[PDB]
Amino acid sequence: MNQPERYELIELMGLPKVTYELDSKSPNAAVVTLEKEDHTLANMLANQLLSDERVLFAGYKVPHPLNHNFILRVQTVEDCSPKQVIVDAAKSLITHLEEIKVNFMREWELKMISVE
Amino acid sequence: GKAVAKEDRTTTPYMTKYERARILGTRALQISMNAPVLVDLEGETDPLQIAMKELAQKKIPLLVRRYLPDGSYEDWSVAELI
Amino acid sequence: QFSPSSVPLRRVEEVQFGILSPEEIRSMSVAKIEFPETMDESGQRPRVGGLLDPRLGTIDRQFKCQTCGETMADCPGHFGHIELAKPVFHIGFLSKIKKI
Amino acid sequence: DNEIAGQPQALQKSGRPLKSIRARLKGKEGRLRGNLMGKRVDFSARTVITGDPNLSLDELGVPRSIAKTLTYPETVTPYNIYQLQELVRNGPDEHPGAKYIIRDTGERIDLRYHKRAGDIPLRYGWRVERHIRDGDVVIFNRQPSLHKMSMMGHRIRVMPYSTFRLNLSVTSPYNADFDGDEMNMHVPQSEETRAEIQEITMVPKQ
Amino acid sequence: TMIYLCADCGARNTIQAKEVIRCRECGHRVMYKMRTKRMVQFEAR
Amino acid sequence: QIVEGKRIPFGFKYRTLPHFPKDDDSPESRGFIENSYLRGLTPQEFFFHAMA
Amino acid sequence: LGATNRELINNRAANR
Amino acid sequence: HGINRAETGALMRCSFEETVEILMDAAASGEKDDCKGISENIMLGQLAPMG
Amino acid sequence: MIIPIRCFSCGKVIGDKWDTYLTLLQEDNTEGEALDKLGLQRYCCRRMILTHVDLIEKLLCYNPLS
Amino acid sequence: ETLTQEDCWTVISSFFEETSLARQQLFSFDEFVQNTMQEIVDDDSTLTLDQYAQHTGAQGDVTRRYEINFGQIYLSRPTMTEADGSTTTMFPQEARLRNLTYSSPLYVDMRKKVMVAADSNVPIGEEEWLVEEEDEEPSKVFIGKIPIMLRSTFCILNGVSDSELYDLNECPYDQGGYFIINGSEKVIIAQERSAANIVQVFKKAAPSPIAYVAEIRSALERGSRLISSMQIKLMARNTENSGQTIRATLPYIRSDIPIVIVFRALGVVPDRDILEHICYDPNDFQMLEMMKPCIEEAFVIQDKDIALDYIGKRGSTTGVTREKRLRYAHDILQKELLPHITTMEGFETRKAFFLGYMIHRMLLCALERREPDDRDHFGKKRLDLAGPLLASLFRMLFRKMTRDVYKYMQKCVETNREFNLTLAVKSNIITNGLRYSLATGNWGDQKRSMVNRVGVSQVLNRYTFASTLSHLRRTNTPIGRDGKLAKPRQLHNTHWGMVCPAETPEGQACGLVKNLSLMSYVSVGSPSAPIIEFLEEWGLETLEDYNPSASPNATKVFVNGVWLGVHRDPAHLTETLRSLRRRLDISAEVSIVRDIREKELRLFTDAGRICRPLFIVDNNPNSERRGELCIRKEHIQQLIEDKDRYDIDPEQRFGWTALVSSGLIEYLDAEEEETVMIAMSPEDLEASRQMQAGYEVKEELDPAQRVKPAPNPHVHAWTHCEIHPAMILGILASIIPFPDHNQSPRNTYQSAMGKQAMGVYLTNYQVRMDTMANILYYPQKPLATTRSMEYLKFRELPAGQNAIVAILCYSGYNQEDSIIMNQASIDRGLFRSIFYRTYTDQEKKIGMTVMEEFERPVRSTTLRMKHGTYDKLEDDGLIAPGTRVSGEDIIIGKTAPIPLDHEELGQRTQLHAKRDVSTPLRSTESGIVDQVMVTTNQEGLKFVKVRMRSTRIPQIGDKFASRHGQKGTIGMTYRHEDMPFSAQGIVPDIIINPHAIPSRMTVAHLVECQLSKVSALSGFEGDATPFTDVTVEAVSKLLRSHGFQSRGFEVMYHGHTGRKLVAQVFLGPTYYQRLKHLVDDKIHARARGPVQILTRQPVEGRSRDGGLRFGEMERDCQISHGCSSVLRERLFDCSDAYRVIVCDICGLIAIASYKKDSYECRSCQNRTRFSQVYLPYAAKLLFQELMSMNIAPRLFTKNHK
Amino acid sequence: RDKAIGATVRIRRGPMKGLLGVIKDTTDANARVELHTGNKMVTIPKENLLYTTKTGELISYTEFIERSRGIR
RNA sequence: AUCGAGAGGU
Repeated sequence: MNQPERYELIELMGLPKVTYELDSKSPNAAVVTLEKEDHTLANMLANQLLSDERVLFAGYKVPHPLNHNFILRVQTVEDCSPKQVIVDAAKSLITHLEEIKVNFMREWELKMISVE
Repeated sequence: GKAVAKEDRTTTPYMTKYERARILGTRALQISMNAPVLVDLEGETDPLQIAMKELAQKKIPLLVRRYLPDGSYEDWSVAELI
Repeated sequence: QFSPSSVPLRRVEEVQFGILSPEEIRSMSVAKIEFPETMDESGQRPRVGGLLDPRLGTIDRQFKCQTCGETMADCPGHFGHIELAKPVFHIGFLSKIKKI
Repeated sequence: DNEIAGQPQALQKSGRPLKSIRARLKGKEGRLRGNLMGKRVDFSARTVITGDPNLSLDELGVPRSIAKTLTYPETVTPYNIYQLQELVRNGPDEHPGAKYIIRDTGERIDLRYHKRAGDIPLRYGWRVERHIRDGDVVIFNRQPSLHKMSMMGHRIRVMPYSTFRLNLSVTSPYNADFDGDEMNMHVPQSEETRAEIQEITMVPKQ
Repeated sequence: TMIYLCADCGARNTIQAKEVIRCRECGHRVMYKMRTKRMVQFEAR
Repeated sequence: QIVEGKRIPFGFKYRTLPHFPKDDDSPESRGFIENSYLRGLTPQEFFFHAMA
Repeated sequence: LGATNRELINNRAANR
Repeated sequence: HGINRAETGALMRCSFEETVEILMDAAASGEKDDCKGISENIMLGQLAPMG
Repeated sequence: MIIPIRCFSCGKVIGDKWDTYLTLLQEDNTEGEALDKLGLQRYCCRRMILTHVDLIEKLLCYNPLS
Repeated sequence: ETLTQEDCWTVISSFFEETSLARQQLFSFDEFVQNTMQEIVDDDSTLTLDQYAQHTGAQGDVTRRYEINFGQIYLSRPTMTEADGSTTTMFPQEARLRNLTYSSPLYVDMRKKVMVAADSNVPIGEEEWLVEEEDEEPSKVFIGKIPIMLRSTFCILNGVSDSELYDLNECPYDQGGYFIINGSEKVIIAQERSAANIVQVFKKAAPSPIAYVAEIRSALERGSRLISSMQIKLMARNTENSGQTIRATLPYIRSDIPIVIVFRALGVVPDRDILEHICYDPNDFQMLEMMKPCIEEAFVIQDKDIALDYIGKRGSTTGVTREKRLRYAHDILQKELLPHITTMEGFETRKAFFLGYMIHRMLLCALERREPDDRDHFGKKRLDLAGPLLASLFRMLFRKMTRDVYKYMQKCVETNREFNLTLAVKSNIITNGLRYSLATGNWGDQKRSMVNRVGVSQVLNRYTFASTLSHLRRTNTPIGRDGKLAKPRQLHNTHWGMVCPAETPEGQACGLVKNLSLMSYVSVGSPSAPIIEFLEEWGLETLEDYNPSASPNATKVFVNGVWLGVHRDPAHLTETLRSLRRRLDISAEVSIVRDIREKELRLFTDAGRICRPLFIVDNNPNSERRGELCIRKEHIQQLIEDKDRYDIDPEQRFGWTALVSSGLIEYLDAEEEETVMIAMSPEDLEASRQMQAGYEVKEELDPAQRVKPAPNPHVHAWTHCEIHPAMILGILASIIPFPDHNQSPRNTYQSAMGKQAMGVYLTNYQVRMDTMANILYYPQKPLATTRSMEYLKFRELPAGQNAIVAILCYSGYNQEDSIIMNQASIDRGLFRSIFYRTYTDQEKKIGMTVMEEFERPVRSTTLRMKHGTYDKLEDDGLIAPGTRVSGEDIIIGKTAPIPLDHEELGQRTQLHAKRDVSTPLRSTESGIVDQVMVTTNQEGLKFVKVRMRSTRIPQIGDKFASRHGQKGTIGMTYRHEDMPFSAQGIVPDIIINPHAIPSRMTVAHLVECQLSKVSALSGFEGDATPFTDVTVEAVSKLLRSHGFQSRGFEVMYHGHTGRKLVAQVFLGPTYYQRLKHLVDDKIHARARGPVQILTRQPVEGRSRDGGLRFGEMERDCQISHGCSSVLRERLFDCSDAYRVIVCDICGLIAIASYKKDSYECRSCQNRTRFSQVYLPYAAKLLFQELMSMNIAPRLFTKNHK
Repeated sequence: RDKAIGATVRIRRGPMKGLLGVIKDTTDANARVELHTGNKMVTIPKENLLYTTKTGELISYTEFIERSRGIR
């Protein structure tokens, strides 16, 4: 009776998909809230960010399992912005996944040809 | 019941926790019923928070009539209580 | 909250226990109770002087008590009295009566 | 008195002893132990308890349905008239909303059965029974209540699902665990009671 | 008017106003109502 | 295994179960479980532990 | 008795 | 035996195990209750004079 | 009742193997061997064929008709 | 040539093939119906009325005698007669549906007779009766209807095959053993009591004036079965009296008679005779020394007549002549003293002998030579089953019916009206009495409800097949459930094999409510006459000729507590009796106990003795198989061969009975277990046998196995051996896997929780319109099973599922006994259930006018219509199957006419003539109308039952439990991607906290998980039977053979990060149970709503929108907090706030009119001085209740100093 | 007395589009609707519901008012 | 609705 509708895991209900705020407590630090997103995006995004030298801090948390969203705090060096490093990491991940895709498809075609 | 003089008062000069709870509740109840607020409001909407901020500035216009076991009593201002 | 009353609201500071005197019971009563019946021959109303005398209070949300004219939510219920044929012992007081 | 020793009981026509006045006044279920020193109370919920590691020590997680049922009678003043108007607009079925409006004369407007509930301007001195919302103060307890620490104050967090969720470290004062225990929640209905719960009874103060 | 099913036969019996509930091929005094005509929709989750 | 502060009582005549002889004060007869929960209780030990 | 019970069960329609 | 022997208010004592007997004794003696206890004020619905 | 369509844990479709499982059992195959021949490698997927009880068949015996 | 555990389970399988789990109920009821009813009828067969000739002065006065003889009873099969008068055979399912008692009518042959006194001048009682008129043949007369126990020999389902059970809508798994009363199933709970005809000596505790008491509860074998009880009290030493006096408390005597006086009343006047009766050894001086004081006390009476006068003066009647007193004393001494010994003339010698025996026993306990008796020894207690109880009830009801018939005779004779046999009997007596006792459980007459026993009949528990099996085998000890007497509650030593050690409820009824073990047999009783005849012919010396002095070393022989005589060679007698019973020449229920220290040979044949079967060890001196079981391997092979063979006659196969009749199995009760030596298993017998043959009995022992104590060298011969220890458990304790690896309260907790597990309770739940039913979608049989499950049929109708459980700390949402459930597993149907509820309604009627109609009520005519929806009702006032309802939606539309004379304020327009009495759905429930059954009731009025179904999916807050007392609620659900996984991708269904394991020491849970993993991998079923050689080491080797870590650990990866957890997880399948405790069934919130009419406080109950109790302890907690306003709000503003006006002069509530604002006190003539008091309504009610007792509680608002 | 209450309806637009139900209650703006599945209970704007007629047709809200007015 | 009985929960 008090169940939430499962579509609430995928529907924004008017919420913004991405929220970006500047962390005032720390310099060059920002908090990015992603709604209806979970560890799938957050884990890889934070790992890619930490592959970057301009990123001093990169962490994420899911405040409650009963809310589908996650917060990502990123702090960069003075010469760069958190938004730019986040975008660069996202673009790099997109490219990486693209090679994963292309090489998987090529190997699958080769293997199927071998089957025949 | 005889009122004790201000100089003769022997009870504690501090606000007791029960006195603090009663004072905050009474002032909040009076505020909720449109009692004039004796402190500047920064947009607070809860009467209890308004009463708390009045207390911090000792702006609650209330007394405590502490009764001694024999029936004599002492009136303490919420402002003068520590 | 309750319906308005002009009588001032006061705190009870004293519960004085006692025994109701026969004169107190007779005077404080609003209806003398004589008939064992509750309902009447007509049935549309209880027996006047039975055990549901309208002067004795209202338990029907419909009507208003004759004694006070108030609804069932404001009538506290009034007391009748039975005139016994001859006095009987109060079982609660039997030991005290014996001692006296 | 129908429990006289050495006398025959005044039986019922169904072969049962009559309920004498002494029996009405006597016992745990009598007036003075079942109706005066103890009572059934309004504005109280009860349900199973589960654990929430993400709750604050002083927070109680309350189901949405219970939050919709229980209400707090907040008085309308110049300081809350706008938010109270918004809550009245939301209605008894949308949380956070409101269920009743109490006028100056005492008449009780039911917002469900009032055809145009949302279009009622509020006037100072009225009251709005608004759904209990996040951060409200409630008494929370388990039975048996063996000591003071079995009734403590908590701040509400209205949240899905039907269990009362509470911090793990608060189980010990309640002697509670999540194998089936049920706990009770009482909603204070006045500013004085709220002040007392918040200033004396709250979990951190305990 | 109302059709019921003989709890033994399952046969359609058209009982009328104030008639003994009995089965006319099976004498059974227990019958069941028939599925409503309203729309019945269930989500498969 | 201790029942009312004492070893398993002689509920039969001078024995705890019909599986021992009369007047057996040995540890096994009176409710001493030398097994562990991992290893398992024998039926007599199971009954004595149930009594406790 | 078993045979009688069988007879009574099977013919409950006829014996009714 | 000990609690009800105490010279407390009638209502406070009748709230413990001897209700009708204690009330009958209080009535018989014409007893008077100060309403200074907790049980009495709670029964009468007044703010208890304690705490 | 009736064999579930998918496994509770693995989500593998088992509702199309109950008849095959029974037929394998009829051919002098142990339950383990039969489950192996059905390609049920995860013990979570195996438990549901192993421990299924077919109450549908018993519920079908109370047919109002013959 | 040694018996194996497989052979033991073949023997147990044969036992359960020939024995049903409801066998005790069924056999007790069969005994009552077949035999006991006829005996009850015979014991009051004749009714005689003597019409003497009143001296009216008219010639023709002749005395007459009228006689009615009750003959044989005939019980037909259950039938129903309808409103139209048609009579048909009734079937159990139709009875359940239409709310009919499933009872069979009973007829009795009555014959009438009229005789004329030969001469009317003869003194009363001496008239010679001449046969005047006699009925040529008897009249078969219907006297009542006896409820018939289901599946009993008189039920329509007896001897009926499975296919015909389906045709009747009956579950083949149902075992019967209950009654259908007004549609509801009722089971009779066995009632425990202390045995009759046994002498028990009890030491009274100081400072009681009595030191010891010997009590016998004497009962006639069949003559009302228990009337008289006697006591023999020894009085405590007093500083005034140097000796202790023995006084006999007898029925109908107001004082305790000194024992010597009652001896003299029996004719044993000389002191030497009395002390020969009591002190069988003249040389023993302590006994005689203790008897001397009572002789001193009783010298004033030296003759039988004076003793009888002394007894009579102390009778209940005072102011009577000496002759009548002496007659009364002799009548008491003959009839009301030890009636079980005898009640006929000339038997004072035997009663004196038994009284001396009782005194000797009591003084043996007073000399501290023997220990007092144990009131809780199980061999001294009897279980009354449905048979004996229904027998007592029927005896009472038949006596009442015969009293009615006699009153009819008297009334007809007085008015000279013709006497008709059919009109004489009020058949409603027996029918209504049996129906009422079985329906309410109040056991006895309707008019003695308080004095009657209660709870003898309980609604059968249809929550799970195992719960029903348990309920059919439940015993209740009627001890005070509030008095704290731990001894009756404790598990006694003698409970071994008779009662389940584990299954007992927690709480007040802990230890008092018990459950029979699997193989425990309760005796139904057999005649004692054949046994007495065999004793007499084999050399029993009667008690009349017995002289203790001549034979002091001879052994007393008892039968059913009656000292029949003395035997000189009791060993040979006992062997002969045991041999006869081992051939079934004697009934197998007969207890043959030879007490060697007490020189007794007690025989028992009565009903209520719990027995259990045991192997017999060959002990014959010349046998070649000393110390080996009588049952060979050949007999086991015969059991296997005859199990399948169906061409053989059903009654001539080799099965359980063939083992008992062949002398290979023996039933022993607790009394007889005291004289036998029982090996715990055939391997123990063998080990003892080599130990006794000189072999060292030594070998290399698997270190993982249980360690057994070395064979006792002090035991040279075993008399019996147990078939299997696992048989000491009950229905539910037999479902636990490895119960011997758990801490015992965990076994008890599982035995309690297995009743509440959701499963399929009966296969025919579809056609059953039960009030409540919970069904599991996809029940699975456990992977780890006990061999006892085959007989409990848990695999056929299981009540749980095998969930993949990981013991892990994952996110901390499974702490304090919570669990995390996979949400994907829930979505796929894990632990999903169906909830069925049924609402019953029917047409009422009074007089000749029907005042109820199933109709769709209309606003325009029906007054006081509910607020629910009437739009879902059909034209016949009902709701069709398949429709959707919620909350307060009306599912049955019913209206009742209003009298035309009623005028309700004009709200009842001229059109308004009826009132709505419809049936709304429960406010807290919603669902789909599953079914709507329509029929007619016994009275020919319309009768409807509406069954709703509602699917329940597991959610947060729902109770689940393992089979090891590990209960929890769901705290959180995670989806497939978010849960830890293995390298195969196995995701657990449930995650439980590690912290649940250590303190509780439920090692059986871990062993179960490992074994279930092994069985799921290999496909072989896992044997979790207790007391087997299945070790954790062997299971570990099996698990390692499948490529898994031997102890059940698995490397798991984190779902959130895919990282490999630092700790390895214990992951595997475990059998979990969905419990009937669902959070939505419990969630309740009240703001405001209904109040009680009298106190005006929130009503009780979730279902009725009631408030929660703010009790005494909560008030104390808020007092210690110091929150005065919190208490004022909770107890005044939120419960029963009320206002009154009090008079300031007299302090009494005044007459207040707030409309006119006028207040008055007529007593004081006060109209100006008043006060307004806010108080609870309960306080004003209390004050008015006091004023009703002339107590004036006066409220003064100003200090009247 | 609203004419919508008791009327079978399907959800037109929103995440719960396509679900059947019956209007238990109705405010001026939203209708409280009893869905046939999962014992669900919702509040849906009247404009978001197709209404089922006697002939099996689905009509819009404004069409429902135009039908209820009875003008013709 | 009331009363009584019983089964359960922590």
